[PDB]
Amino acid sequence: KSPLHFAASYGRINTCQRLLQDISDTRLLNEGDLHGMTPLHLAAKNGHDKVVQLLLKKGALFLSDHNGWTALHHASMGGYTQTMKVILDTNLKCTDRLDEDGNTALHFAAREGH
Amino acid sequence: EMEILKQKYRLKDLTFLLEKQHELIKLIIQKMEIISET
Repeated sequence: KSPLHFAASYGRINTCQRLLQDISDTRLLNEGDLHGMTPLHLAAKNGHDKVVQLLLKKGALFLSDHNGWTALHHASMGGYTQTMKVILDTNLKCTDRLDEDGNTALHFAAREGH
Repeated sequence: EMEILKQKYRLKDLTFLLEKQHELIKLIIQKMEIISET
């Protein structure tokens, strides 16, 4: 629940390895925050790559939160190139998605000047 | 000109140090024994 959001939000790899050993449990990862943010977006925002790749190996399905932002969008704000390369090599269909107004991942990367 | 130039290099060194320190603190959270307040 909330501890999962906290731990995945700050790169606690060992705790993640511990508390998502339930393969049949799927709905908890696809949960939402008050803003609907999914752990993927949190780890992309807070500078962490191992956790997001571990969740991706589970098949995170690339959820989209409010304001239309996605995992690549949040990863862009912060210039963490490693998460970009580990999230782009899986699929090229995750670059042209669009947020609530029309900005893409490139828009935000240019905005933050990385 | 050379004084502003010196200030620019000192500020570049300061921001490099602060970036390293921020990465270090992120290292601090990513391995923590958060149990009492977990």
